[PDB]
Amino acid sequence: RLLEPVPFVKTNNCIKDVDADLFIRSYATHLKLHNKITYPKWCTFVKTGKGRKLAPLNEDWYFIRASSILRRLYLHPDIGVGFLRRQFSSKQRRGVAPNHTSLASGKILRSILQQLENLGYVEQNPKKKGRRLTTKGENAINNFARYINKKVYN
Amino acid sequence: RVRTKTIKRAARQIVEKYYAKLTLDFQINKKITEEVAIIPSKRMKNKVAGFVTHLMKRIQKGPVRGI
Amino acid sequence: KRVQTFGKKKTAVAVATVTNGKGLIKLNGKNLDLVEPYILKTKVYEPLWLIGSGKLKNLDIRIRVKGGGQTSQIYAIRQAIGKGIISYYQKYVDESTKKELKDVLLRYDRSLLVGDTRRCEPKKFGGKGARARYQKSY
Amino acid sequence: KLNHAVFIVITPSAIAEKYKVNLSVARAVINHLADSQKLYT
Amino acid sequence: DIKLFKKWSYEEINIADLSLVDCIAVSQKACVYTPHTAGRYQKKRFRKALCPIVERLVNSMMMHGRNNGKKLKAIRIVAYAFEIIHLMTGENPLQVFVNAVQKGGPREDSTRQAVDVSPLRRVNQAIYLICTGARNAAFRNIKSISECLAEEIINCANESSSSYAIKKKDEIERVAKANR
Amino acid sequence: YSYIPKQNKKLIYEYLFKEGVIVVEKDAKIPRHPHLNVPNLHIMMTLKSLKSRNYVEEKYNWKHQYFILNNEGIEYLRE
Amino acid sequence: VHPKKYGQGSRQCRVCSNKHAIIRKYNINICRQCFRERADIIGFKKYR
Amino acid sequence: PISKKRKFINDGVFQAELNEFLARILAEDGYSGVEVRIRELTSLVQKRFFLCAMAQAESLRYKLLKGLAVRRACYGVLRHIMESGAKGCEVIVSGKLRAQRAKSMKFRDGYLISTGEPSKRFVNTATRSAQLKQGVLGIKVKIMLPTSILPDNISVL
Amino acid sequence: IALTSKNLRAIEKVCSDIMKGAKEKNLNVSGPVRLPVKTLRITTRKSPCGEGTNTWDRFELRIYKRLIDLYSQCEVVTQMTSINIDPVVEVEVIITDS
RNA sequence: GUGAUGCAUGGCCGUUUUUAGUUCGUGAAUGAUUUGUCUGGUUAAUUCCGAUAACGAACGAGAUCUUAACCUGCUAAUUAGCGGCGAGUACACUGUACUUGCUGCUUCUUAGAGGAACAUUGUGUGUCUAACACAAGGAAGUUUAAGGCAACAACAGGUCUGUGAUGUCCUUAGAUGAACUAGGCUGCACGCGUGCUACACUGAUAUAUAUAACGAGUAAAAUAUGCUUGCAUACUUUUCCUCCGCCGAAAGGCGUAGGUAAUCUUUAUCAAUAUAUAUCGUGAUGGGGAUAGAUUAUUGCAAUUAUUAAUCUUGAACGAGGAAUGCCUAGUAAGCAUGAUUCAUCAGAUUGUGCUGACUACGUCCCUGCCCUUUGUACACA
Repeated sequence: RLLEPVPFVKTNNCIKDVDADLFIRSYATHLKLHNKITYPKWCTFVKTGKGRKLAPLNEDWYFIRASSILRRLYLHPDIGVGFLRRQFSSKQRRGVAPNHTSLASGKILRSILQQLENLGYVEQNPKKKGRRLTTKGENAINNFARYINKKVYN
Repeated sequence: RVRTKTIKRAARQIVEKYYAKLTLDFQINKKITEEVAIIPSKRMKNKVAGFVTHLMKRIQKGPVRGI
Repeated sequence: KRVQTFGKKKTAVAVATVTNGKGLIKLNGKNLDLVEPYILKTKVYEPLWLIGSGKLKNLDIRIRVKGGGQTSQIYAIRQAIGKGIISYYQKYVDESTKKELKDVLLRYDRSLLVGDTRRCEPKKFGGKGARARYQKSY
Repeated sequence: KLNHAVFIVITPSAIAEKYKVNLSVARAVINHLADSQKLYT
Repeated sequence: DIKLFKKWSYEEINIADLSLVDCIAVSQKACVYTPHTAGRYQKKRFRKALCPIVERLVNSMMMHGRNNGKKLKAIRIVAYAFEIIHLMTGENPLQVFVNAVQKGGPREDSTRQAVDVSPLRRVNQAIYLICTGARNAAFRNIKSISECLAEEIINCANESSSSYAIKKKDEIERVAKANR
Repeated sequence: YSYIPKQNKKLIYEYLFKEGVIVVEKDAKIPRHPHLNVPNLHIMMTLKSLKSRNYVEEKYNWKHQYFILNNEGIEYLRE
Repeated sequence: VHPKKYGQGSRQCRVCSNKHAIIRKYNINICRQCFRERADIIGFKKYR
Repeated sequence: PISKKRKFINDGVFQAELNEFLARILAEDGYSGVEVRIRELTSLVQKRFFLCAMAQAESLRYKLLKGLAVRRACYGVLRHIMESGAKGCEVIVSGKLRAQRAKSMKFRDGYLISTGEPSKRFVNTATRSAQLKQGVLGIKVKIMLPTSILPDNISVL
Repeated sequence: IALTSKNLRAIEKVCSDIMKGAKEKNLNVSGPVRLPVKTLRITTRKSPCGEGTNTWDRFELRIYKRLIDLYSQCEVVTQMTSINIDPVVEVEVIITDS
């Protein structure tokens, strides 16, 4: 269903051409199989967002959060902890006082970025102060994108 | 909406001076109104001209009260 | 060769450039498919049915779309590509079919060629609303 | 109040009308036969 | 050409009274995949009637307390509701829709002495009465509002007593039997 | 206490002879004067006392004084 | 005294010499009262 | 090294400063300009930072603080501004006015436009106070510079 | 070489003053810069006392900036500006090379 | 002197009052007065047409400008770009997302400037006059809409607690001046406002793409020495928003990039109503939160009167609502947020901005309240 006919000339030369949420879902699928990363055993007792006020109830919140943060890396080669916090902002209800938008929790994203640095898929550098993909990261995520493209095209 | 006596009398004062220069064309009759008049507001500069054209479409049909 | 065209409608202003090629169309790095709303995707698809993908199969129209509402992006991009194809027909490819091209767009509607100038207003004094007053007591 | 149970046209709504079930277990039985809401085949 | 929710194109409609036809205004210009276009009504007397009846519900069933002001979910509920209409009944969802809007309007009401209703208010009170059937059929009714809709539109379109709108129409006509 | 030194009075007495126009400000809490290494609090009392003697005049303003020195002013405070 | 560089006391309107209804927008350091009559000379052109 | 936006408020408030300076001082003559007699003010401002409607307005306060007849004073001023070339004139003197009841009278000639942006750009007004024996008497004056051209001025040879 | 003011006619006249000297002297002169105007606005209540209807007024200041560059001698351009600039207008100088 | 007097005053303001009203010269009709200023038609409006003992004027209304819009292939590119090629990182095959750098170029990101909207063209109603209708081009046809300026006269409206604006009366060493300690307007049977939070599945919940604008932003730290943590003296600038990289669940803490600012937050992008699929599938329910002690960090010298604030425990009313009553016709009501002010800390206050673009009126005088004409008055404090 998610496909529609394409009469215009495409490139399919990268990952931004393909779907985003299903691509990160399939990335989580490959991530379960290869399991280079941990869960970790630290995320289970702290809620994702201050204004979430609920447990995530997925057994995969961390697993899809890493996927989304990687997609944000791919899109923006210059982002920071403040950027991810704003990207993850959520409402918060203060009872008798009005709702207000407030950012996410910094430590969860900081641990995700440190795990990504350990995985080496991303790196830092003074110039381009945000997170920038390595060229190996480019080739791996691009062949991943081509694999994802083909597995749904044919 | 109607039109104010200020613009009505400003429309009457002109025409009588160079009717030999006024002609049928609406755009020409517009242009000559600022070409000859002294009004500083462009909204008048076309608003009075509208009524001037409304007056000359009454000629060659009956008396038009003036000129 | 290369023409750069603009579309201004509501908040979003679309920019496109019709270039020589085979039909490569690009929306940022995205294509015309991942913006999300398949409802507006077909709204942009309407001209391609009006004209045809065969003619689009010989020119490249790059697009950068940035800022503004979801509706305004699509509504600006349709006008931008229409102006681009009109400019290419006027300049490089063909004029006689451009004559009918304008006619077949305008037959569908005038909204494509030029959009609307509706926009919001400065909210007025008196209460939270622009035209609503605080509740009064006696 | 609730009295429907999972115990015993794969449309969720029509099958729920036919069998007086909860909607979660109605989609459960949908999965049981076939294998937010979707466009139909 | 177009497809309502990629499914419907309403290429065949009922005659009805032929008068409500101009009010319901189903045509290519008003054809759309989903409601909640940028349509405007604040200039004249027609374009409110020009707006498609599908939009006339996606914007009119919306009010209940907190639930006010949520219209994307109104398109959601109508999209699902159209599914359930053609699923629980063998007829076109939009066709039985037109049937319901046609036969769900009060033919007269005194309102200070009985007086006939213009087709505009004929459509208007039909929409209003079915939507206020929806609200009290979603409150304290066990079943969800979607299946409540799937019940009420068929109840009003086939002349079944279960629809709130038809009971209110009978009450509203009954005032004529006392005044006129 | 707040005893005003004679040397302080004399220093202020030459600070306005050297120029002829002075502003003293109503507010006395400032730790220093822009052109006076002096505590201000001891200077407006005496300037106002002098103004009460019809020798220096003040047109007054908001948060400013803008005194003026008269023709008959350099003589009385010289000694 | 009990002076500090904080609160409503460390600053006040520069003509009325009062701490009530003082506006510091762009550090203007004036009260609404006297400001409403100085608005034109200072440059605040009541427009729309 | 302050921001230019902040500096705009600064020179606005300073300009208002020197404005109230010269309004508090200037009563013996009219206006002879501002510098970007003279010695006292030059030193004062330096050490501090380190045919006229207004003339007739101040002439009004000068004519009535001394107890001269209010009516004749106003009439003299309404002669003064025409003979200078004022297109019209207006003057109000409101207050105790010899009686335990406030009273106000008006002496108007000419157009005296009173509403609009072209009204404000042409009309010239001024207000003043006059501390008297048993209260203060407010003065208002208005003088029109004759017609850049007025919006409603139309004429063709 | 940038200019600051609030009333547009001042910058317009002192900017028309700019390029005539450059045309006369045939200098290596960069093109003009036309920045969006800044608007400074505040709101304040009328009615000194609390009595009556609460009513407020809104204000506005339009602030106008442009930037130029010239490969001309600093002293000569400074003087040819100072000759025909208004104190109500502020100027900054900078140079180019090519 | 924030002591009395706003019924002694100024100024300002709020009301009659955003309506359509007000006045004069001359003429005419014991006097107060009348006409002009009107039977009628029209209207945003004594706005105009017309009749007319009036003729001619002035104010008010009218209008002007900002916001949106099209052009001026004008004017040009800072802090906006467009390219083009310089090498490519992966693919196509006879250009592409991610990058470096400058210059062929300025409709594009923009403002200097004016223009364009003028019952505009024809098909109609109207005494063929004032005015009003359709269709159309056109972004712009209800003055293109929305913003402000408010005449005459009045109120014994509010304020002398805003002022060194101010009369008169009243007071100063046991102040009616200033400062300092603590307290109060947060305390409460209740009542009324302005508001803030639910009564769910049109919703309760987790993931994320597509998200804009008005916005707003720079007289003190710490170190060393001497005396013995504190005082005195010396050196940078901390004293705004902050980005980043770290620490802490968080609050918050640490060291730094940027910027006095289309340049740094931030803007090839800042909130929410979202989204499509996923847990639930209206069962006082898991909804919803009146309600708690325990505390942790910031704000200020001081948080007790739990300022603010992170978590766990809490589980009142609530089935769409007594008599009554408010506001409101277009990107507006409402929902949803959010900017700014007051700011050391605190919106549940006030003033702006944006998203979603709802149900129906080309109206009426029934209520309420105004305007005009005639009429009756024993009312004039009306």
